[PDB]
Amino acid sequence: RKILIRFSDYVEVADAQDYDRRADKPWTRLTAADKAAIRKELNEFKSTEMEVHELSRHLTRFHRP
Amino acid sequence: SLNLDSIIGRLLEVQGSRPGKNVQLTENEIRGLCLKSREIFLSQPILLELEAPLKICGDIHGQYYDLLRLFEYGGFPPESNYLFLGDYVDRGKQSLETICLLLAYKIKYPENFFLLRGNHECASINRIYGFYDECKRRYNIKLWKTFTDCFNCLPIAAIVDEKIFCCHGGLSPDLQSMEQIRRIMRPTDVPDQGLLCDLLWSDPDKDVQGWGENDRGVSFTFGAEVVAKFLHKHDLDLICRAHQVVEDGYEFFAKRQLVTLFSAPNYCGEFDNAGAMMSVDETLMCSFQILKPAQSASRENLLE
Ligand SMILES: [Mn+2]
Ligand SMILES: [Mn+2]
Repeated sequence: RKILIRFSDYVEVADAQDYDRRADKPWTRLTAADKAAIRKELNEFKSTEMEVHELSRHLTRFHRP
Repeated sequence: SLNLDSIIGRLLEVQGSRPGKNVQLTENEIRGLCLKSREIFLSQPILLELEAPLKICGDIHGQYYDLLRLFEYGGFPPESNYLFLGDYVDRGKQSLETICLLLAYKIKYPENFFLLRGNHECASINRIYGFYDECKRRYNIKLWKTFTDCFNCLPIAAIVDEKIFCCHGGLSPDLQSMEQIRRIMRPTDVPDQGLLCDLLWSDPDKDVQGWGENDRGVSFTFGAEVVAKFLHKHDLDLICRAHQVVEDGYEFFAKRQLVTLFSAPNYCGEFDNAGAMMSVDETLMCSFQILKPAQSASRENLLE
């Protein structure tokens, strides 16, 4: 089969910004009760507020409470 | 009214400021960016058909300062055309500025600037990996719900010049025809399994023959023979995807039949990776531009 794309043999490199990229990790700070409350919050949001096309309602992702 | 030029100017002006400087958009401005971009997404196909020249970028994860650096190197829109592969928010310091600039550029240059959906552009993931909390800190939960409506309308994949298939994650055992992508209706959530899940979640694995289990707890891995068979069936030359940190910002798989792009250098200050973008010229020559300085993969089921 005939291939159309090709790749350059030389990459350009430049220096990235030098700054502190560390960010908060809130997903490591969830108690069991917090997780239950979030599952409930997501389920209620998706069942009462979030618009989904009829033909895609079978894709909406619910969590076991 | 959306004063789009004012929003863009204010987002770009921090380029000369200390790293991490926030941009003071109003709630109504951000809601306008979400509503107008959503309308544009819905007016364009869910499977984008794009033409080179194009610059293709992988995950950004709220590294706004790095996004500005990437645009400085590649050319600020509309000097170059862009396709981003998803994962704009979460797991970084400035998801809001990042997504706001991307949405503003989509509205300003709707035929020259393109955003695909990543697995972090859905409620169940960005509820917990940082974006909801960032929205709550700076604005309110209702604004997070407005972003969710916009993300639910993003396109899912793109084909560049009938030869490069682009998506965030990867291939799917359910993907037999491109029509199956085109039949997905928006707005939609990302399911826990099936075609749309796999397009946003799957990964290549050199040690897998065929399809395998994915240790993220969702979707699949796929081997080099799956890539080769897919490209042959669809008369494609390359799969271009993102979704994994790679040391050089780009990494080939399956004798250069697949490439992974990752555009957030020094990811979340914990990894020593570069960030890259792939430029495709009008003759379909692909080249890389790099910005060089596990625990990194997101997972499903953290709530369960
Ligand atoms: Mn990512
Ligand atoms: Mn991802």
